[PDB]
Amino acid sequence: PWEQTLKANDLEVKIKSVGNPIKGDNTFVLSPTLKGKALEKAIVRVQFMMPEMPGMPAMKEMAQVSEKNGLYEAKTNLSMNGTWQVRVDIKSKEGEVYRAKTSLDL
Amino acid sequence: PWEQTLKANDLEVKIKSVGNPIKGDNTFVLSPTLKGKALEKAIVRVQFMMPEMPGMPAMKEMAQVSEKNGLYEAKTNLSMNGTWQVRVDIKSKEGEVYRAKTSLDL
Ligand SMILES: [Ag+]
Ligand SMILES: [Ag+]
Ligand SMILES: [Ag+]
Ligand SMILES: [Ag+]
Repeated sequence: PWEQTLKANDLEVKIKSVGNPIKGDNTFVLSPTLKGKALEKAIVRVQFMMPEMPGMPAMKEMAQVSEKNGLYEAKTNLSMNGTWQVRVDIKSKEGEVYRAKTSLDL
Repeated sequence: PWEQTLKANDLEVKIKSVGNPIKGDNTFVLSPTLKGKALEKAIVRVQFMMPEMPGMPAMKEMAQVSEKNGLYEAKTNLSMNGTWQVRVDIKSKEGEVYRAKTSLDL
């Protein structure tokens, strides 16, 4: 499974796919920590997008995110194969705002 | 099968894959035309590239191109799934220079 550890300001975000990422339905699990302490009850948003490029207009998919057993589960539908940019936006319970970026090849 | 029609000044460039494009060996047929007239004896170059990504170093592949009476066969090996930038460069026998860009999501 696809897995990466991202840095978002002072925050560490581990992201892992449930299975191999493919065109269609996808599930990802996110584990955000701040100085080693897991971020609980946070607002987590995950956006997948392919930027505007020669021959292809920009497209964006917003994941449905839910918190389960201390982890954040992001479900989305990726309508086509190709390279997808991943943007993670987190707002902690205290109001702190963090952002991390990466990309994956489908 | 992948199929696209691009516009380069007065020239139209049709590109079509032989079969469904998949990771590995791929063949494309290019048909450049000027007002319906096939462009024969032209110098045709086709480049496939993936830019630098997290977890992936940049790669560029130049196709091997051959001509058959105005149709140009471009053979290449695309080693990974993901978005490939496609750049077509044509120099006609009469001296015109054209460039068209597109992308292929594998
Ligand atoms: Ag797309
Ligand atoms: Ag694209
Ligand atoms: Ag690549
Ligand atoms: Ag890549």
